Amino acid sequence: VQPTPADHFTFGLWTVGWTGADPFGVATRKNLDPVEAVHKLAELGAYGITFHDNDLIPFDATEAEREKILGDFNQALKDTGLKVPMVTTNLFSHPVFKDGGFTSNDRSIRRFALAKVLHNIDLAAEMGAETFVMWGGREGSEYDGSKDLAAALDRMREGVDTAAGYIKDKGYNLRIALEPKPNEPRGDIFLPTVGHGLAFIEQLEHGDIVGLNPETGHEQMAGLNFTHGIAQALWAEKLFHIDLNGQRGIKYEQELVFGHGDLTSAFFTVDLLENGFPNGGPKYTGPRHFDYKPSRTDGYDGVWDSAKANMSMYLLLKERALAFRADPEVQEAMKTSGVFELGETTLNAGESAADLMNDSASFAGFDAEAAAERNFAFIRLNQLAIEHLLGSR
Amino acid sequence: VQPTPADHFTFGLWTVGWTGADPFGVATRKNLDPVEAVHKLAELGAYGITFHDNDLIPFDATEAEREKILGDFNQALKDTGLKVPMVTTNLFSHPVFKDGGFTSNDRSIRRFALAKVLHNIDLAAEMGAETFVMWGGREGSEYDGSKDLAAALDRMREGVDTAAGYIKDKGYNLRIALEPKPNEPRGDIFLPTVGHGLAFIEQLEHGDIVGLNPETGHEQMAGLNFTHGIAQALWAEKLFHIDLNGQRGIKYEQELVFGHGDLTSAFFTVDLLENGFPNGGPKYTGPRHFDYKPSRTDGYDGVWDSAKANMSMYLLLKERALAFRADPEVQEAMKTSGVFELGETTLNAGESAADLMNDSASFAGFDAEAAAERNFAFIRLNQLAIEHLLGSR
Amino acid sequence: VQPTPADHFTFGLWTVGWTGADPFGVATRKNLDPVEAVHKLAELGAYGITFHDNDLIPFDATEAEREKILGDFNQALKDTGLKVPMVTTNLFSHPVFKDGGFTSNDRSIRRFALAKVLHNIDLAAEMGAETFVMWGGREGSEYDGSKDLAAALDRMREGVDTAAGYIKDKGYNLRIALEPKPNEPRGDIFLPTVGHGLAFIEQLEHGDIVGLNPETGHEQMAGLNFTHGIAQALWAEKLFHIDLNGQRGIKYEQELVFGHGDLTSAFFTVDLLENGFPNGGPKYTGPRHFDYKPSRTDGYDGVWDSAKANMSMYLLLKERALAFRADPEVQEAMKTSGVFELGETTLNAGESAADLMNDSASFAGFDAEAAAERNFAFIRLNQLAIEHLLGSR
Amino acid sequence: VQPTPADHFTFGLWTVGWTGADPFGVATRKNLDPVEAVHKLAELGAYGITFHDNDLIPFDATEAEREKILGDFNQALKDTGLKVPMVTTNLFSHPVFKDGGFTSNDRSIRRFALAKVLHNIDLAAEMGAETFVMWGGREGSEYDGSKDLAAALDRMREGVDTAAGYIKDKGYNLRIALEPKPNEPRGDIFLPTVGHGLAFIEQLEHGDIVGLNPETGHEQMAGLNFTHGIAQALWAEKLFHIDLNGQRGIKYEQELVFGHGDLTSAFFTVDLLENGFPNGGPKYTGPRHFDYKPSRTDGYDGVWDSAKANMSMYLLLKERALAFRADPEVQEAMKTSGVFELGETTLNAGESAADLMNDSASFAGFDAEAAAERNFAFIRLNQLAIEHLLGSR
Ligand SMILES: OC[C@@H](O)[C@H](O)[C@@H](O)CO
Ligand SMILES: OC[C@@H](O)[C@H](O)[C@@H](O)CO
Ligand SMILES: OC[C@H](O)C(O)[C@@H](O)CO
Ligand SMILES: OC[C@H](O)C(O)[C@@H](O)CO
Ligand SMILES: [Al+3]
Ligand SMILES: [Al+3]
Ligand SMILES: [Al+3]
Ligand SMILES: [Al+3]
Ligand SMILES: [Al+3]
Ligand SMILES: [Al+3]
Ligand SMILES: [Al+3]
Ligand SMILES: [Al+3]
Repeated sequence: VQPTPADHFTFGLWTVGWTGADPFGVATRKNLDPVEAVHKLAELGAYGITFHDNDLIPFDATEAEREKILGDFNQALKDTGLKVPMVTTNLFSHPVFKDGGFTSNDRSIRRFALAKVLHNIDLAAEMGAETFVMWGGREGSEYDGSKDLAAALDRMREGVDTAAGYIKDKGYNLRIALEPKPNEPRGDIFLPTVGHGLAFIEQLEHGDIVGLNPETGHEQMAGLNFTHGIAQALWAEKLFHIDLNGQRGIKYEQELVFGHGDLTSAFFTVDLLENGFPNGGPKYTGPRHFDYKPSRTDGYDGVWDSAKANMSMYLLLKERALAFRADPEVQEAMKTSGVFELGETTLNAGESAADLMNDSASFAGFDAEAAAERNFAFIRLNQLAIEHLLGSR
Repeated sequence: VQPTPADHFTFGLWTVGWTGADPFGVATRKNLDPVEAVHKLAELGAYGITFHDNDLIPFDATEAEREKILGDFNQALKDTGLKVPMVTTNLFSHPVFKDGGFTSNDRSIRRFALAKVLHNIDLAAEMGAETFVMWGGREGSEYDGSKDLAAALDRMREGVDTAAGYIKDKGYNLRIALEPKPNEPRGDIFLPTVGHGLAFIEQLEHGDIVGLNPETGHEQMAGLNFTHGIAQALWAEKLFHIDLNGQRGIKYEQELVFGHGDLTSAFFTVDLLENGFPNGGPKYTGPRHFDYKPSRTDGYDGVWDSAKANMSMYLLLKERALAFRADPEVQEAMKTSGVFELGETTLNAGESAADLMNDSASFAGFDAEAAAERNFAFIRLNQLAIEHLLGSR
Repeated sequence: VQPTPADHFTFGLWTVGWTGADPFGVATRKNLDPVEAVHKLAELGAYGITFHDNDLIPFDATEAEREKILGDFNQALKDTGLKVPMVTTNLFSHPVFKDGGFTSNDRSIRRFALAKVLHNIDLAAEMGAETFVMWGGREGSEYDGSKDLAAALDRMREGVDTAAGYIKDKGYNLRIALEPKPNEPRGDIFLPTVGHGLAFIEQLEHGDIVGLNPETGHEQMAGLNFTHGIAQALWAEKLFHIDLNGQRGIKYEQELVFGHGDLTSAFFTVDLLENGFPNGGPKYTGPRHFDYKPSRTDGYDGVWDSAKANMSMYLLLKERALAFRADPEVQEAMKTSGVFELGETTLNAGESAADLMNDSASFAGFDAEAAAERNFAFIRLNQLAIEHLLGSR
Repeated sequence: VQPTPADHFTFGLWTVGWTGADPFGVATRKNLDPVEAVHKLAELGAYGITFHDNDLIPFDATEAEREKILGDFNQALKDTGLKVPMVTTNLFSHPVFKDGGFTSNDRSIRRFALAKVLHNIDLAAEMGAETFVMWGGREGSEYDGSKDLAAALDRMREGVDTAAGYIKDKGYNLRIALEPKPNEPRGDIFLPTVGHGLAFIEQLEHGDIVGLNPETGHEQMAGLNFTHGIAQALWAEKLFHIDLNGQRGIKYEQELVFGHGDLTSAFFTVDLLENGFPNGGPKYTGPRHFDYKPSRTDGYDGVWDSAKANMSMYLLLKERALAFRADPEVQEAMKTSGVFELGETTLNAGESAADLMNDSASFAGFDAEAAAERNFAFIRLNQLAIEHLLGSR
């Protein structure tokens, strides 16, 4: 399997650009030149690149520095043909953000964080980005009494709605995508999971242009099922973007290569992305963005290898997912388990609650005993799924 | 601390009625008479009782049996003065529900589960219940390919948005409240957490009368912060009911006495329930319902002791929560940490995104370095919180 | 892949015999005749069968009942040719064991539990079993103050170091193997993991004949790495037996089909079992025992399918594990990562601590900077591993 | 409660010296002068201080720098009167240790790591330390195939035994204490828990002087019960040292103030440390060492406050633990639950397995039914425990 930009694979400048500094150690790799990264990724078959405002332009950059960086970067893009489908703001690294940006207890910091975002929205617009991601890594708490939970959600809404209103006023072809995370760095991050993110969006005045940007590792740190999460986001029509990576359990965020964490889950995630829902429905058209980090034990060759690995893993899983669903045995297995039967409405055409209630066959004279004897055969269906993933059947 | 019905403490018939049967053993206690339970609870200071349709009337009960049970039960209620603030349906114990009720792949089972619910709504109405809870214990899967995730959410919506319409047509003073859980008896249960529940509610046609019924142990099984969860539910004005209990980690549902799991979390949960939000806002008025199980190692005396314990724990935590907030030192500590400052809007009165952007003091000439030096003193605030909980002040 | 008794696959009578009763529901299947089970398993290609004393002979069985059961069972074994490599006692189902067997606070219960075990040792001897497993499911606590932790470990030692002495005195060709578990049905079970089990064994007087019987799902419920666990058990030469199954996260014991939980982990577990250690060392010769439960949603066909699935999964993973190591590219990748280099002793032949200390090249004049530049290429090695698992090479 | 050196509270130079740099951000505080730290801690009531070799002397320090640092430090110690009960080596921060020290696949790195340790042993000896801690943070893997698990345990044993042999040859009054940790930084760290540590110690040639140094947060990251862990370590007589801190769940290591994580667990941990075991047994005499980090949101005042908090928390919990056990009601509650009964040997004086087997009253004619009716009253005992912790009874 050889990737092409058609596949729409994208990488964050910070993924391959990660030098290795972690909680208990220093960087293990030298810095990666943004122009070099753009050229290497292009060479690898990537479709686009993403970045935080500060991945490209340093926090303390002067106008001449900002100008030369952007200049070089834009020339690199024009040469390679790489796209910039998504941009995001860094509201977590600088010490000023120690208590968050949008929900920092300090008001001047909140104003600064929002202004930083508004400016980044202009850059994204110039970059031609289609999605503006927001990952509130610092919005949370270690202690329960450090925040007025209601106020926090208000300040969060204020920032997001202000940003969204700005996009609307400027007429930018942009959409904001929130990225939930349970914990880390924060002990408890606000809007910890996909569901909390979706619900929050319903309280926004400009919710029409705000969606989600779920992450495999993020939902898994909460012990939840990622495929199920994105499925609900797709169902709600809020799956604006997606971050793919690997996580091996409820622990610190590993951000491994996609498919290097929960393999079977990864297989089913791609199945959903590529095949959509069995009884029909919407499909995700956005970019297949990888948000991982090359393990600090490896050198630059390993870095480029991990970039390839992400795309290979996806392409391999994809083949198996398509063959999986194409298998006639899988089709009959699906029928037997009632997969398509679930697609049938419970109530009959034009039937009301009262009608159902007074339908003896459905309740009073219903044989729940015989009904309970149905063999759903869910285990066999799963065995066929796994065999396809292994490349047996 | 001695509880009174004024406190509005309620218990499920199934809590104290649990005989001890678990996954690896049989029941360790005898059959708790529902009339005896009503009398004992009344005696203990409880305000009301709750139950699954089958806790009271057996699945295979004949009309004469149903009539004598309800008759005795109603007389018990009239004597004791106990209220029945909430009722719920049992869509998990009978083998027919092995693949769920509302989202069972089998259509006839879905119809039966819904009819069972519609009938239970009439009973709740007669019982004078105010809330109708729904815990989709069996709605989920062990394998990812067993369900069409979109269809499942459709069938789920159909059921609720079937039930809710019925309530409206009948003119019942009832509100549906969903009881989210990450997993068990299922591997992955649909709408695993508060957030997923809130978001789901936004896709309903009759969402105006559907809310949540969060549980301490349920959110904790996902490793999430319960206080934060209910806070978001309160903020969204969807906190219709609440199940209080104890959970000691991410494992099977222990359903311990409230305060017997995460103590500090429990303290802050009550703080929120009693004190509400620091900068003002809504407060929970519903019943303080305990949904636990007396450990199978204990006999009936232990059962009645655990019932008392729940109320004692709450009343003890309550005193400490009130004293906590009443402490002048805690007030100044809250000021220093910026708890009230968070209650201030980021933007100024009538200020726009553009104004903020072009405010040099807020961005261009902003001193993020000096700003970063603020000592939020979150640790000291937490120490004062804990000292109050310990009765040290 | 078609299994044969040569593979030495064994199943517990209770695995396929599980009727579906779980914490929140009743049994979904009928009574599996032990003779039928023996015949079906034989037919499936199983090498042997295992069982709890009560799986075969009921707790309240009379002599005539015991005699007819054993009689029929032995005839079934003689016909099929199935072996009984392992037997275990049921010290968890009966209400008398609500607070454990060996560590129950009640002394008469401890004596009864031990006597029950001593008798079961005679049966195992007659069955020709080689391993006597012990899963202290009820040995633990929900509350910290319920037990004197030192005394508990003493009573635990007394029981084993009572049983082991008995085996020795009788001259039985048996070895005890402990089945560690973090929790359930208990909140906290004594000797929660492989390590605690191994350490405990070192305090026993008859530790020479006591080992471990690790379980995939058990170690995973603690979030630990199973392959790493058995590796340490193998290293310590205490891997007497093994229970294989699937677990999808830190939650209740799912006991899924082997390979139906953490797929990549399963692959590496088999790799270790079949290939052993790269630089040489001991290998596990015992039976490949499956300790799972056919999901309650499925009927008897599903039951027999799950039995096949376990063996298929193992055989499929096995092929991929052998091919994995046989791959020349994998061999060079292993060399580059230093897999064999780790097999080299740190100190030189006859070198002492003092010599090392005063070796400038190793410390004083050591270039830790250049040394830090080594590309271990651990990511690429993992990619090759996964590609083999997927049947991509 | 006001702490004094009599209490034997110790802090690591790196605890209060932590500037705030974490995975997703930079340091938030200025550097703490080691001499200032020694003076402040003395002032606070601390008994001693601990440090990694590099906390005090930088990796790239020249002889003159090393000499002036140690000189100033020793004068500070002599002035304040602070002791240095424990010293440890830093085998995780420098990039050379990216794949571990003792178990690094690279042999020259293993030799360097061991030499670094041997030299640190001399320093500890000069510092008058009594315990030499070893926390193998980098010894592990992200991928299963990166290491030969047997070889890894061999290299680990080689380093520890070489170090221990050195101590013996030099005649140093030192004892090595291993510090297990599940994961982080490493995805999977070797000897992840107390049990694995204890078991490993039994394979060592110089195990007589090697013990454990458990950490609250470390065992909790594995979801295990800390009190139970140290209890087994005490029982095995391997509790050489202890690291106290707070952890709120299975996630990244928070290293909060002791008592700021799991409160009830903390209470029972101190209960064990202070009260020992109910039926008698050994007690921990070592230092009460705090290994935490002042939250990066706080300034230096917060730092000093957190130092006080640790000692206050312990002293507060201590009072409640003593009063708890002193309470006559608690004594009778303990009797009823059988806490002291567990201290009774199962077998009678001079009784054998055979005697027990043939004791009808203990098996054949044993009434397991009546026996099963005992009310252990474990819930009430826990309620009394919690009430003491809250300061009610
Ligand atoms: O976890 C079990 C659930 O909480 C139920 O008992 C609900 O209270 C109502 O169905
Ligand atoms: O988790 C349940 C345990 O694994 C048992 O079933 C053992 O196999 C033997 O008692
Ligand atoms: O700005 C958010 C980025 O996409 C990531 O670095 C986060 O997901 C970290 O988890
Ligand atoms: O050298 C080990 C120290 O005691 C700590 O910093 C570790 O526990 C980190 O978890
Ligand atoms: Al991301
Ligand atoms: Al991320
Ligand atoms: Al409930
Ligand atoms: Al519940
Ligand atoms: Al088992
Ligand atoms: Al098991
Ligand atoms: Al430490
Ligand atoms: Al630590």
